Parts: sequence; C-alpha cells; structure tokens
Amino acid sequence: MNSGRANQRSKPMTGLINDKKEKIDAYLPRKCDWSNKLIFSNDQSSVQIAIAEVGENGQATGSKTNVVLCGSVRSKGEAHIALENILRERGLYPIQE
Amino acid sequence: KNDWQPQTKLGRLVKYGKISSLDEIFKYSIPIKEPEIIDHFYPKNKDVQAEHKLMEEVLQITPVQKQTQAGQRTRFKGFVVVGDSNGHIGLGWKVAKEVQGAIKGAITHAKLNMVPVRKGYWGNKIANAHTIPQKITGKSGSVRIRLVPAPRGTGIVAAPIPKKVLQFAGVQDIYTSSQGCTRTRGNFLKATYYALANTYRYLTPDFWGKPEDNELPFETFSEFLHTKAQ
Amino acid sequence: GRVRTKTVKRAAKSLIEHYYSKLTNDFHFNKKILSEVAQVPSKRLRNKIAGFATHLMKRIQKGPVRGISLKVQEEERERRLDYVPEKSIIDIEKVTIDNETKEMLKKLGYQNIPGLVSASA
Amino acid sequence: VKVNILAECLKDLVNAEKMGKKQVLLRPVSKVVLKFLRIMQKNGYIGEFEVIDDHRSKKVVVELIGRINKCGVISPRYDVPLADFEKWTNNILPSRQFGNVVLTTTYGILTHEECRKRHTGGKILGFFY
Amino acid sequence: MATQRKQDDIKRLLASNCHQATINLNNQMKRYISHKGVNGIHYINIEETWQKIKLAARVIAAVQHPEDVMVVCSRIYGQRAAIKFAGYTHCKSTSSSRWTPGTLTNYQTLKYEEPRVLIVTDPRSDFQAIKEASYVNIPVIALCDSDSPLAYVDVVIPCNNRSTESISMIYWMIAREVKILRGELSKDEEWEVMVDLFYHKTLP
Amino acid sequence: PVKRRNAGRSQKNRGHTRTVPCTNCGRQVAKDKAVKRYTVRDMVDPSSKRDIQQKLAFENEKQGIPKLYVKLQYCISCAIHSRVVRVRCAEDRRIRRP
RNA sequence: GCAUUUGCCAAAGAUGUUUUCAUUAAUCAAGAACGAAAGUUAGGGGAUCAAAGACGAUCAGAUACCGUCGUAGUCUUAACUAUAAACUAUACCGACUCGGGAUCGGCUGGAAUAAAUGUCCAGUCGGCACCGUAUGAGAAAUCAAAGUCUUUGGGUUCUGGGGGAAG
RNA sequence: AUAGCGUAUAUUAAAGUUGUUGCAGUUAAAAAGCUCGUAGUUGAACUUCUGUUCAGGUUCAUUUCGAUUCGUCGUGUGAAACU
Ligand SMILES: [Mg+2]
Ligand SMILES: [Mg+2]
Ligand SMILES: [Mg+2]
Ligand SMILES: [Mg+2]
Ligand SMILES: [Mg+2]
Ligand SMILES: [Mg+2]
Ligand SMILES: [Mg+2]
Ligand SMILES: [Mg+2]
Ligand SMILES: [Mg+2]
Ligand SMILES: [Mg+2]
Ligand SMILES: [Mg+2]
Ligand SMILES: [Mg+2]
Ligand SMILES: [Mg+2]
Ligand SMILES: [Mg+2]
Ligand SMILES: [Zn+2]
Repeated sequence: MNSGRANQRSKPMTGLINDKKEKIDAYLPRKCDWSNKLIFSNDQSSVQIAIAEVGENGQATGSKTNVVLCGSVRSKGEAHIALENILRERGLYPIQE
Repeated sequence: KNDWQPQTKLGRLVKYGKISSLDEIFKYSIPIKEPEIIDHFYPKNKDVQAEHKLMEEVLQITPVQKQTQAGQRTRFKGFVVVGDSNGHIGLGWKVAKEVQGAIKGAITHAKLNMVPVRKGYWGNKIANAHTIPQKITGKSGSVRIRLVPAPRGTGIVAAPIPKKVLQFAGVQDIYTSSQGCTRTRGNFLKATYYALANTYRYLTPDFWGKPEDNELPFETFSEFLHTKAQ
Repeated sequence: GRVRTKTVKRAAKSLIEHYYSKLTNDFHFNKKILSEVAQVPSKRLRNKIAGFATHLMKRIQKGPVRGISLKVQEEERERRLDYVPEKSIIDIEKVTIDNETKEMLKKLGYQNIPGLVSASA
Repeated sequence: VKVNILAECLKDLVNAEKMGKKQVLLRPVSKVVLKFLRIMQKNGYIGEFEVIDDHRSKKVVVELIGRINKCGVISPRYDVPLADFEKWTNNILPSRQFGNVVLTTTYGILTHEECRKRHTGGKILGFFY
Repeated sequence: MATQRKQDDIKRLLASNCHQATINLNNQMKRYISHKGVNGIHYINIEETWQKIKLAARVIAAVQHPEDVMVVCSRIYGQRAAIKFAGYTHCKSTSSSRWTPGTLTNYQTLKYEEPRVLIVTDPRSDFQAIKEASYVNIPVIALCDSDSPLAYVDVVIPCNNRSTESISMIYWMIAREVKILRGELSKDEEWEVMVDLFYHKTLP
Repeated sequence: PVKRRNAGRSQKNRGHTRTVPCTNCGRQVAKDKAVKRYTVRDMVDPSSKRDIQQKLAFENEKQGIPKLYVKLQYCISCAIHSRVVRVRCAEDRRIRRP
C-alpha cells in the first residue's frame, strides 16, 4: 500500500526549528530509505550504495541514484531484497531490454 | 616531524582543506581513523576567547595487575575526555606501562571516539539549545545514567563524574538519574558518553521528512585523491 | 639439530628469487655466486645460505615452491603458453535443456527460443 | 487468558516497528484498538490500515511507516483529573515535545493534549511517541 | 524474448549450467530460486541472474575511479576469472589465497585497501572479506548460490559459484556489460574475447 | 556456575531413570548418565588365533572363533580414571562422536 | 514416578470435526488429593545386598576407604510419616517477535513398489530436544528466553532484603 | 564553616536498601515438590458507524492584504478539529 510510504518522504526533513524558524541541529543525518532509521555518526555497518543511470542505448549517463541502507537491515541479509525493492519504488529494478 | 602524513582517504581530504566541517564528516559516517583528523579542525592558535576551544581532560588513572611467577606486573589505564563545550564529545581510555604514555595514548583513543551530542529545547524554543531534545540513557556493563531535559539554569544535576563529561559536551541543563554501581568510574563515563551519543540515535518527529540526497565526499573528490598520491 | 635460522632461509629464498637463471645445481659454484652477489659477513654463514639455497634449486627442479616467486624467469613464460582457443566450448547456436531446466524456462515463459531440448529414454 | 487487547494489539505492533516489520497483523481487535489506531494514524505515526472481517472479531493490518518509537498501554487505566496531568506528562512522555498519552473521557477518546482543549479528560488508556 | 542480446545472454548463461545449485536452500535465497529438482538439485531462476547482473554492472558503473572497485576471490575457480575481470575492468584484486585479516580495517597492511565497492565470488569462501566490509561502510555484490550467508551483502547474483564455466561467464558478462555502459563498447556490438579465457586451466 | 547443559546425562523428559551398576566399581549410576560402549571383543589376541585355527577341529565354514560380546557400562567416577573419556577442553565439550 | 506376556476395570493427551453449550473462564489465603528413599505401629515374607554388630587386613592411629560374615531394613498388607541438590536450583494463563533440519503422536496431498496397522516426498497441528545466529537481555557464566523493563504498567500466586549465631 | 563550630541520640534525604510510580527471586537472599479448589484479584468481541451543509471561534499555513512598532491586530485561503 504505497499509501503511507509516499507520504512520509512527502515533505523535506528539517531538524529542530525554533521560533525564529532557524535550523539548529549541527547537521541533518542521513536516513535509511528502507526502514527510516537514522544512520549514526559512527555506524560501521551502514552503507550508501551508488547505482548508475542508463540512457536508452546501453550507454551510461553521468547520473547516479543513491540508496541508504542502515546497519541492522544490512545485517539481517535484507539489503539484497531491500535494495531490489527501493529500486521497484523508484521504478528501476525491473530492467527492460 | 610535525608533518601530517595522511593514511586514510579521509585524513587525506581533511589535511588538504576539503569538507572542512567536522559534522559533515559525521553525516557521512566517515570512520575517524587518524588522530590529527581532529587536530585539524581545532586550531592551536589559542585566541583564548571561543568555546570551540577543544578541551583535553584526564579523569581516571589506575594501576592494573596481572600476577606472574614471583612477579606482580603493574600497568596503568587512564580515561581522557575530549570536548568543545560547543557540541562534540569523546571518551578515551588507554592502558600502558609508564603513566605519561597511557595519558597521551588515551588522549588519542579519545579523539577517534568523537561523537555529536545533539542539543535541544524544553518548551518555548527561544534561542539556544540548553538541554537535549528528549531523555536518553547510558548503559555500561552495569551502569545506568538517564539524561533528562530540564529548565534553564537547572544546570547539570549529575555526579562529579558525569557532570564533567556533560559540560565537555556543551549540555547546560539536565537532570540525571543513575542506577547501579558507580565506583566503576570507567563504566560511568562510558555511560554518560554513550548516553550523550545516543542523542542523535533517537528518531524524533522533528526529523521524519526525507533527507537531502547527497554524494559521498569520495565520489565527489575522486579526481583529487589521486594527485599527491601520484 | 640441523635446522635453518630464518635469516639463512630468507637469504637463500631471495637469492634464488633474484638470480635463478645464473644459479647452478652445484653448491660450490653457487656459494661463489652468493658471495659475489651480496653481503654475507660470516664466511660460514655464506655457505649455510648457499648449501640451503642450493637445496631449493633441486626442489624447484620439481616446481612446487612455496614462498618463492620466479616472475619473468618462469611465472610469466607460463602465461605465454596457455591462451590459444578456437571455438568457445559454449555453442551459442545450439544449446541443450533437460527436464528441470525446461521446467524453469516454461515458467519464465522463455520455454522455447533458439535452444533445443533433448529427451532421453 | 487475554485482557486489554488494546495492549495485546499495541505491543504486537511495537514489536513490529522495533523489529523493522514492514506491516503488522493484529489478531484480536476492537473499537478501542481501532480508535487508538486512527489516532496514531491521524497524528502520523502509522500508515494506511485495513480491517479484515473475521466473522468473529475483526483482524487488522497496519502499515508501518517507521516513526513509531514506542506505543504501549497502562496497566489498569487509572483515573486522571485534569490536575493530574503534568504528573503523567513528565512521567510517560520522553519530552515536552511528543505529547501522546491517550485517555478515555466521556467526551470519547482524546490525545493527551486534546483533553486540555476539551477541558476534561479522565482515565488513562495508553501512550505513543 | 527481448532482443537477441538477451536471447544470447541466456543461451550462454544456460550454457554454463549457472541455474544448477547445491541441495541446500538458504531461506534468504528463497526468492531467487526457481524449480526444486527431483533428483534433489535446486534450480535458480535465470531472469534473476541476468536481471541482477545488470544492477551489479550499474553499481560498478557508479564508481568514479575504476580501482575503487575490489574484486575478491578465494576459490581456484574464480581465481582465474576474477583476475581477468579485474584486468578488463581496470579494478583492484589480489591473488594471494588468504585474505589477510586487517586489509580493510588496519591501515598498515602490506595489502591495505579502501575500495568503494566490493565483489566477492562466494559469501562462504570469502566470508572473512565481507566480515571486514562491514566495518568500513563498503557495500558488497556477490555470486550467491542456494546456500550462502546472504548477510552483509547488498547485491545478489544468484548462480552456481562452483563450476568455472558458470563463475567466469558471469564475471565476463558483467565486464562485457560494464564495458558497454562505460563506453568502451557499443550496446549491440560483439565482444571478441571468448569466455574461454576466464576458464580455470590446469596445465600439466 | 553451570558446567554442562545435560550435566553428563540425557534425561530429557521424565523425572527419574533406572539406576545401573558400574562394570568396574560396581557403583550405582543412572542409566542415561553413565558411559557406555558395548564392544565386539575377540576371543584370542592377534597372532594367537592362527595357532588355534590350525589345531582347530570341527568343520570350517570360515566363521572362525565366536567373537565375545561385552556390554560395557561405566560410571563417570571410574570411567574417567580408566582412560575412557579424557577431560576435554572448553568448546570440545559439545563435540559428539569425534 | 513409570519398562516380561496376556486379559479385564475406569482414566488421559494430541490430532479430526460445516456437532452442541454459549462465558461457563486465569491464578489462588482458607480448605483438601497425592508425595522414591530412610524412618514408625501390628501382621506377613525373608533370595540378594546390606546401617549397628563380629571378624580379618591396612596403617604411627582405623571401631574408615578393601576383604569374611551378619541383624534391622530392603518385598508385602493395613496404618502413620512428609522431607530430599522433590533441579530445568528458571510460578501459572496469554501475545509477540530470528534461520534450520531431525524427531514422538494425529491428520491431509502425492510417488514407487505394492496394494503393506510398511517406505518415501510434501504439508501441518500438538510434544520432548538440538543446531546456527541477535545493532535483544546480562555481572558474567550464559539466555530464543533468563528476550519485547528508564522507551521503566497484559492477568494472578508465592518469596527475599549484608554475613555468622540459624532454620 | 565563621559569631559561630564540634558532639550524642531520634528522625528526612541519598535508599529504585521496603519499590503503587520503582526493585529483586538459575547461580549472589529469594518459586512453594506437586495438583484440586470458595474468599480475593483479573476478564474476548458486536449495538448511530457516516455523510452533506451552515455557523462561532482555534489554530496552523501562507509565491498576501490594511494597522502598529520595538511586538500585536484585522482579512482571505486551505486545513483540522471543536463546538
Ligand atoms: Mg547509586
Ligand atoms: Mg527427582
Ligand atoms: Mg524385556
Ligand atoms: Mg496422607
Ligand atoms: Mg516386620
Ligand atoms: Mg605395622
Ligand atoms: Mg555378604
Ligand atoms: Mg496418505
Ligand atoms: Mg513429515
Ligand atoms: Mg537481572
Ligand atoms: Mg551487551
Ligand atoms: Mg541457542
Ligand atoms: Mg519492572
Ligand atoms: Mg559535619
Ligand atoms: Zn566406577
């Protein structure tokens, strides 16, 4: 049910904003795309995959898509199924001739 | 030989003034492998006026023994806490033969163990992050510290031990609830530190939305990483 | 208790490593080489290195030599004699499928294309 | 046996977000379980959800966003005068920023906060943050 | 039946008996498997193989520098292939059988390295490697059979990592495709390097 | 603390198991616990059989001397001391049939 | 706590149910039913082993660890005794959450032989148990629960509060 | 510490060391040997849901309007929910 999914990524992520509508959080952390957990400041086993964009002729385009996969999900041997799905979502895993 | 010879791709990027923003390093979770990596960000120009003043402090120095064939072999373990009362903290302990060496060792063990202590507000979000956004907890074998938000002024209600670690974080106001065994000072500091660290770990709503897609600083500076190494 | 110090072994290893071509199956000749080839302080130690280095020479007259690398000399002339094919052992033209294989293919829908299946009694 | 299925359903769900489940099936369900659910949903904790018609007492399936940190009930559902509020707000909630202590009123079921609006509240039900 | 490109890919894939795996199904690999053999053998669905090889390729493509991709292998079978693959793709790999624990953790190894993407031939054989991959935030792509710690592995290329026939050909297909995307070849055009090179040869 | 999971024995369901006397000390030991190794013993030593085969008599179905059947039951206490089962190291304690 | 055969006597789980009944239920002070041994009362029975005892030996000492014998018991009927490292030293009912095969009982599909109260393949309820593993727990040993507890609250019973004197 | 400062005793906090909040109970003290069972404690799910429109404020948002200043009001939309 795409339902809830589309809506959480919906708007931009912005940390602790004060009355003066200022951002304060020293930095805005990466968030695991398949789980929506926070990627640590020292999360050893969490990785950011870089996949490349192709252009209807077998050639490669100077354009890449990234996938953040938190630690645990990568540890439960999810990644392969996790990724293969974040790619369905961003319309890509199914690779037509 | 006060020459910084990078040994990482990070120690590299940093020594050559790139990504110059410590937190930018944390965002990407770039394993702090070198000790100078931190020395870079904090300038030893000592203009004795900014809180960003990195602070190295020792806390515990203990004699540790192994018994052996008519010989009590004594060594020392020490804990150093590193921090800018501005929002970064690092705990470090090292064991060594001669004391001075443990200290300089722990000074470094403490640096690689640098963590971002997220601050926050309790109520009227006025102007400066006095507390922590939520309550967090430090675990260490059998130690339990609880960091809890507070009012302004009600500054750090903790033991002399955590208190010290807290100040070095930049946390100005928080109540603390401690559970079970504290003489184990090592475990105590580790808990405060761990707690303070778990500040970013806590997924609150005022995050929630979706991150600003970015590129790993490696795939960005790729070209460079092959210049001086060539 | 005739065993070799690590140093004695390293020397023989690295000597053979650099001069294989030149090295003989005769100790005396080799000992002379080893001495003209490097810095061996002890005259005695020199021999040990050669005596053993010579030993390795006869163990390479076999080929299985853990720890040693004879690049240009042998290792590489090895590649030069093993890269001449004619028709990929794989026939993209005609290919074969068995029961199971075809079973998976009929599910995939690729059941039948330019590859023929063969039945067996 | 079973009791306060709101609790049955609730933890089953927490165990979900905590394990990282993609969605959850709650077995024994009731009006309460559902109201609480649409209150979490309305506040944006859980995603879309479907109620299957178990000809006995429905089964619900809730989609899991990934923002639920914890959502439990409270043992006997004590009574709570509006005056008894801060006690519980400082007690249950991890901050003065995620105020979600669901209560039962005569005015139905409201958020820890809504009860101050309507100005009544009453018995505690559960919490989520 | 997409263009002949796909047609042939499967011909060769099918050729190297890649769909044939051990009689042990790691539940994790559940999806990637196809028909469970009568004789007891397990068959992988080929679409997944092909399909995944494409991703594997596309992610290696993502790399800015070619040496930032590390091809690892222990088996004698992929030892041959991997070396060639590393060659045509211009990526780093080592022949030394042993992994040398610390290669990615410890910055003082003689073989120290810090690749941005990792490719292992077996999640078992090179389990040590993947184990370290876990410490440096480096993602992995691997040839996984019916039985293999699908843990700490992001890109799966379900196949028979047993017979070099299988292994090498998958490596080949990847590079041949890697070349295409890179622009070292043209989509259609044929590769003039037989899969044979990658075959593990056993001279006398 | 605890040393074993089975504490040496295999009583897994029931509360009580028959007791048996030790092949060597005579001591009473619970069946499940006590060591066992029912062996196929041979009547005469090696080179000693051949001597009895030639001076043998009765038919020769090639079935030789009946082999002795020894049902062995040791209690821990002496089982050990009797070279049977040597104190094994830490993780090897869970190894079954080496 | 329970293992020779066979025959009766009332009982039990699990599985199977498009059968009824429809809260009847969870746990529990009081209050009861049980509870190896050893032990007790009054009769049986008395083969073996054997507390006490009688002897040999061993020891500096041995009424102890070995050896020779032997009474009570050990067996039984009818009474009485209730404790035991009565141990998984881990209260019962309930819901959840990792992987995996192998088991015991029942069921459902299927295949070969064959047409077997058999075998195998595949499911699946329910029952001992094991293997691997946890960004879950712990003081640790270790725990798939000893987990879902500072992010501290499903229901209920019992128990502890430095040690020794002391059960 | 300072016109104050020691000491003795009871008592509060430290005592999540008597604990409803908030403990412990394999091995550190602690599950009863085991079952039955009235008091007590604890108990599954259903019964107007919902929609449309009007109105009063409330908030919040604002590629926005009128006023005032050292920080508020009025107006419009959308929205939610209240009523
Ligand atoms: Mg304390
Ligand atoms: Mg017993
Ligand atoms: Mg019998
Ligand atoms: Mg009685
Ligand atoms: Mg009598
Ligand atoms: Mg004497
Ligand atoms: Mg006798
Ligand atoms: Mg049948
Ligand atoms: Mg079966
Ligand atoms: Mg505990
Ligand atoms: Mg731990
Ligand atoms: Mg286990
Ligand atoms: Mg508790
Ligand atoms: Mg005083
Ligand atoms: Zn014995």
